[PDB]
Amino acid sequence: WLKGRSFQYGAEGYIKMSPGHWYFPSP
Amino acid sequence: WLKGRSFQYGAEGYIKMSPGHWYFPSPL
Amino acid sequence: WLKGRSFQYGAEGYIKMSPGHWYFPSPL
Amino acid sequence: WLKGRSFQYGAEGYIKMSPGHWYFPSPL
Amino acid sequence: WLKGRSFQYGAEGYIKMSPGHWYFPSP
Amino acid sequence: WLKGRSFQYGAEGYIKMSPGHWYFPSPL
Amino acid sequence: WLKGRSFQYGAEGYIKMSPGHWYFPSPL
Amino acid sequence: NLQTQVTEALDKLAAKPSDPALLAAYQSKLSEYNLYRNAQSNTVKVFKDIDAAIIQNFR
Amino acid sequence: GQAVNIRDRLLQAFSGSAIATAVDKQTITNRIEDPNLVTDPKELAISQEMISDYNLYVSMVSTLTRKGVGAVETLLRS
Amino acid sequence: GQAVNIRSMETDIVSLDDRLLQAFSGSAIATAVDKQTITNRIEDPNLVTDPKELAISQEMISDYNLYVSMVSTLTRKGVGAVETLLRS
Amino acid sequence: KIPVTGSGFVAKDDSLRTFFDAMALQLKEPVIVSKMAARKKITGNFEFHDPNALLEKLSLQLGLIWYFDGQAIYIYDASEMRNAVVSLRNVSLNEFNNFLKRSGLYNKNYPLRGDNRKGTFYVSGPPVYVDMVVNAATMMDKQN
Amino acid sequence: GSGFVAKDDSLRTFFDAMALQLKEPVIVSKMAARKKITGNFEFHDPNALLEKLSLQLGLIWYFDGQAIYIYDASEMRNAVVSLRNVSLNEFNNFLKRSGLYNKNYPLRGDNRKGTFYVSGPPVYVDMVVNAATMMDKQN
Amino acid sequence: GSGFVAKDDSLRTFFDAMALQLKEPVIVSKMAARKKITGNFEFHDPNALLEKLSLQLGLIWYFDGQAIYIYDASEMRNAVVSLRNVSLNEFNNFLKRSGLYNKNYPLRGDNRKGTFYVSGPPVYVDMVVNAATMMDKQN
Amino acid sequence: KIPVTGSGFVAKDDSLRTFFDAMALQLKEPVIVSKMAARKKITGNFEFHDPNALLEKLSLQLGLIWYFDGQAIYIYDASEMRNAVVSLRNVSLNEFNNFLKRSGLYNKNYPLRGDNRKGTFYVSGPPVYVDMVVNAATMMDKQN
Amino acid sequence: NDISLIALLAFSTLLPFIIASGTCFVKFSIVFVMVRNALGLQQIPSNMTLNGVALLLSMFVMWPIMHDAYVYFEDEDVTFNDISSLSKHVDEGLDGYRDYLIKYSDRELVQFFENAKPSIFALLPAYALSEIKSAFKIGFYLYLPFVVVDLVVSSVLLALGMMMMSPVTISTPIKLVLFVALDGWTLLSKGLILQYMDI
Repeated sequence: WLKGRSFQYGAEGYIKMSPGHWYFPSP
Repeated sequence: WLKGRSFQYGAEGYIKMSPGHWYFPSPL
Repeated sequence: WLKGRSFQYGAEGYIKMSPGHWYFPSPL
Repeated sequence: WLKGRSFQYGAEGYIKMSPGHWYFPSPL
Repeated sequence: WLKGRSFQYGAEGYIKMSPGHWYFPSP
Repeated sequence: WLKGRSFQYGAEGYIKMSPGHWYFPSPL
Repeated sequence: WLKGRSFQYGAEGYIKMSPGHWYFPSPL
Repeated sequence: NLQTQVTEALDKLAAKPSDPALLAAYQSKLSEYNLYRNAQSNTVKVFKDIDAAIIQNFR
Repeated sequence: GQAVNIRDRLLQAFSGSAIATAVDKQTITNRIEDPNLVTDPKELAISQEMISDYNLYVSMVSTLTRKGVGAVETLLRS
Repeated sequence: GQAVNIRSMETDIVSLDDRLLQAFSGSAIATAVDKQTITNRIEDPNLVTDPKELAISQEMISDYNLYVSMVSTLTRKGVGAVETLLRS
Repeated sequence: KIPVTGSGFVAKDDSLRTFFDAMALQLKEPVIVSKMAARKKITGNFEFHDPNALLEKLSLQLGLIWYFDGQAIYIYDASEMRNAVVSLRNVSLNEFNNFLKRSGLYNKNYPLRGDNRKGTFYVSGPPVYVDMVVNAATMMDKQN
Repeated sequence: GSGFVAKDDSLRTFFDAMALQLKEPVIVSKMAARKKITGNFEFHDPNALLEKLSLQLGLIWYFDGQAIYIYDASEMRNAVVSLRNVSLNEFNNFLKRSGLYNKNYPLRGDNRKGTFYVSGPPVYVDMVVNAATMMDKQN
Repeated sequence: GSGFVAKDDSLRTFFDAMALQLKEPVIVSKMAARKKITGNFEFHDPNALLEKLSLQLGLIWYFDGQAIYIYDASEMRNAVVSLRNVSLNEFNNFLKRSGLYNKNYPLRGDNRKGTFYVSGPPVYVDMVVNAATMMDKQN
Repeated sequence: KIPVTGSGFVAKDDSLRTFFDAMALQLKEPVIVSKMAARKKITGNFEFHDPNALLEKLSLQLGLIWYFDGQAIYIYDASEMRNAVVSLRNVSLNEFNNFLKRSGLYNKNYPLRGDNRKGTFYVSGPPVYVDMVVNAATMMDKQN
Repeated sequence: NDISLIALLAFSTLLPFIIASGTCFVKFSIVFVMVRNALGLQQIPSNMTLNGVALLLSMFVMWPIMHDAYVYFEDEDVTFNDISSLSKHVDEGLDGYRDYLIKYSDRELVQFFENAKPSIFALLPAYALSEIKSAFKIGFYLYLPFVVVDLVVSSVLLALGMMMMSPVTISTPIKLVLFVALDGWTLLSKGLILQYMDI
């Protein structure tokens, strides 16, 4: 999924699929 | 373009990261 | 290496891909 | 099931058919 | 390099590649 | 157009420069 | 020599290539 | 700088509103500033009106 | 105590004259909503100027736009 | 004291456009001084009191106003004649 | 699904608004980035464990000014710093400078330059710090 | 239990799904309704989840006693207001006795003076400035 | 060591990279942002390098305690101000104790008189004039 | 790469603004050349070691006027020299000329022409010198 | 002051006739419809549009001399106390336009007209009378292939027994695919615009 996307990893992780789109994956 | 090694940058300089499977693609 | 790019070498490095773009790889 | 629809599961449920459409079947 | 350019030689040397462009050569 | 000789000019008149390899091309 | 140019001879020389252009070669 | 010596003569008449020479000079001041202000208003007005007449002619 | 701070050309022209008429509209608007400034004569005179150059400004760019678009039709019908 | 300049300067003209252009400069210099000398008469507040120098400043307005209004409407007719003939 | 082992934020051509939004949880306050400082971009692997020094070092390498008034962090770029000269009537500078230390709006990076017992002084900083100091000083002198 | 599987919801249809676990109606503005969110969320404590999501997404919120307002972070406005005959301790006691005192956006100022500095949501600053200029005029 | 390698930078990219060795942010003007510079530069004595480079390129600069303003040479402006009841010694000791005294652009005038002449960058002239006509209304 | 044994500046068809900016290091003051004197051109091999004498010789050969006010060197061309006749009400010339020497604005090439104890005198020179002398002369009699 | 506003307003009123006659627009709009009559079409592509594409091209090249008129005249150095230097000042303001007309007009016709450095009022018909004459040369040149096409199609028809049929129908395809495969639409328009400015 994360080829060109920006995301935050660690405890509270999410993936920004766009400048206005957050994706919160399930643990 | 970084031939294997990778770094992360915060508040003290650069930190040599652990060897892992995921690599950051290089805009160059 | 880094042909038409301006960079700031030595222990805290960043390459400027553009007048409004910064890049923080390994210390150049 | 419920391919691209957002729902509010558990004992009081609804299916959002649209941004302004609520559907009230069995508690999903 | 210095065919049609105007430059300053001596201690603090530089080559003006255009009226608004300086080249400070590495000594 | 100056066949070999060259001068520099400041604050007193003309001063004969040392013989060198670089020459000033002539605009005419 | 100095085909259609107006010059100022003797120990402090300049050749006028235009009304607003001064050339300071060897003292003409 | 006329407004300065306007604003400097009313206060001594404020402290003494019964001196006959002073209120005579104060009226001689204040009516003359009355003559000055509408003169300035009438003179800028014509410079506006003839300038508006050109765009009224050329529109 | 008083204080002071210090600090396609058609696409910048229309944007430049866009707020140039808006701040002069508003500065005589709050000039006239402030009742202290409409009673003094020498503040009234500079607002009278401020109205008059406001009228000349938007009338000048009115008619000059009208003759600017007035030059295209005759050449285009030809 | 007073001071007048007796010598008026003149230049030769060869074409037709410069004859118009010296009228253009003579009117711009006439209106630029006459916009200013009546304002200096207004700003000097000894000149705004005497009725004598009020009546001469009264008529200097009418001299300025009729002149600039005349040169406006003559030019409006002058370009109207170039307008109609080319419209046909 | 998301394989990176450590703790940090990877930015790929992020436009300085989604980057500083990610620092808004390590910093415990929301960050407001202006319109001119949202045209620049950034890329790389970052690591937030002491953000009050990380923001200071990034603000000097990029060229940025910032301010923290207790409830938010305002971020502008360097070309929006504005100046002001305000002359106080009957309140001293040391009295006004003690009001800012008691409230909490005192910033040692941009102090107030002026004589210790006078009315005139000079302030220069971000447009919310200048607009706060100029407006509160005249409503303190008109009050007294 | 409960929860809400959101798929491309748009932050107005998302906080209304949380508007039952929160016992107040939620009002989201127009600029803060363009951001989108996906994922499976679970509401069992909403006041601990809305705090975390208001920092990860970038928003400001406020609860006045009857509803919860939500704006985005770039809509905060400030105000510097002065009083003539009442101090800060009377006004702070009016908020503590009324119940509108918000501990996250407090009032910065001298404790015995007339001037202070407010910064918060646009429904909070427009209430404190109005109730401050309508309180000193009563005396 | 350290350094910067400029390849056709436009004096805003260049001077922004020196804004870490200098501990203040640098604000280069707009008309002074059209000149260009390349070369391999090393930043270890930044204050002497700024003074050597600002005379070879042709620039004027001014450091007001919190930032460094940089203009080009064709923007220096003048001012001739006259004080009513404050001497030049009383104004010049105010700029000395406040920390705004700049020896490169001093004040030209009699030592205890009213009129003097100042010339420098547009942010220094507008500060001296505005803080000189506001001590006359004070005293 | 840049071979000359001595020191000097080589100009190949410059434009009198780039040239005089190059002399702003041997001169320790910046140089501001007007845009009517920035249209002339020069070319040659020059050597600056006493540039206060070199500026005087080159300003008569090129046709230029210059002035050093203590912070910068202004340079105009010869056709921009203006004149003014100003009258002083209650300040003598010999009392204003001591003020000029006391400040530092005394230029011996464009002095003040007039009677020693009268109020009328004559000035002529650069536009930055005339605009200073007239403004600092009409603010001393109105101050006294 | 008020003479400057009536003079600019007079320029805004006269502006369609100056762009209709004085500038290089006549070289464009003549030779554009010359190609349409060379192809034989009468109302295609409907010359209202073709005047548009001739206007944006002529305005694109006239605009740099027009920009010079601002920077000479928007400055504050116009105050000359003697009226003759102010006259020569505004003489030197229009000097770039006068230099452009001198660059593109024939020499001896101008001095014949000012027989009645030269006046801008005199060279103005001398520009246009040379300009239509230069437009007709490339009118003749651009027409010249199609008459060869028009003759070769009649020769092959007379080589057949098709002499009762008019050859306008077989003439017309090859009178336009010899234009589009040649790509004269970008060739002529670029050639016409490179004659004046340099990139």
